[PDB]
Amino acid sequence: EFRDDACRKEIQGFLDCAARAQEARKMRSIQETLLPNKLNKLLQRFPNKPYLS
Amino acid sequence: STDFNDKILNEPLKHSDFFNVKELFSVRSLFDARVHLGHKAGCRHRFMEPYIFGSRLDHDIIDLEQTATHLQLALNFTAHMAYRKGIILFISRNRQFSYLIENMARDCGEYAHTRYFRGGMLTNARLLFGPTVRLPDLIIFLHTLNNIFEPHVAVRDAAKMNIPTVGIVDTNCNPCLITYPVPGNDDSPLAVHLYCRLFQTAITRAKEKRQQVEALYRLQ
Ligand SMILES: [Mg+2]
Repeated sequence: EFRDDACRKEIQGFLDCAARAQEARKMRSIQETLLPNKLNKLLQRFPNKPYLS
Repeated sequence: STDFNDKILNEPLKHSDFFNVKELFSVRSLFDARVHLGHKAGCRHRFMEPYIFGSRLDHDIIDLEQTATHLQLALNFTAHMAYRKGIILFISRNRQFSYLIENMARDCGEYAHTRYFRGGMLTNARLLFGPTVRLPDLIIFLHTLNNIFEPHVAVRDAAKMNIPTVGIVDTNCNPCLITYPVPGNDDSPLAVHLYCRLFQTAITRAKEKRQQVEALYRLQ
């Protein structure tokens, strides 16, 4: 009947898991930040030459 | 003025090797410096085939006999220009040798441009530098390719502006527009050092001989 008093354990688990989800979002963002930018820099350094020179 | 010019400028033009550049090198010295090593056969350029001796295990070997002849011609031209007091500009985008080439230019009293060649340095020179600027009388390419394996735009611009170009052309280079190509290895430090030393020595010899001839003429 939605009485949290006797659902305390499950509610605490849910809250802790949500906090862990936010923490995981933060850590994943910082970890994401080879990167496409660096790889494009490398490819620019060594470009494909489909023509003559 | 007439006799001075006749005996100073035109006198050396009557001799096959007035500055004696052939003594500055031998095929053995070029070999020891590894001037004969080119790129893989896949990187080869169609216009560099006449100068390639062969292919040793998919690695091109530059004919050092042709290199010796071409280097003789290029060094003689450079010596004559330095004697005539023309501006000699050394161009190279090989960052491994930028510092060395700049030092060689400073020591020999000539100029160097080893940095990012901004568009118009030669074709737009009057606007960029000033209407009375004096463009180089000779451009010496220690590496005719830029840093993306394309010909240095200075080659095309020098051809446009009618500035003769000496140039070390590897097996993957395009010697079509280089006035004096010197087929050789432009990637080995030994080869680059030999080229720098040769051009420095030739230019210094030419300048000192110019001073000596001027003194001889003016003292009489
Ligand atoms: Mg090379």
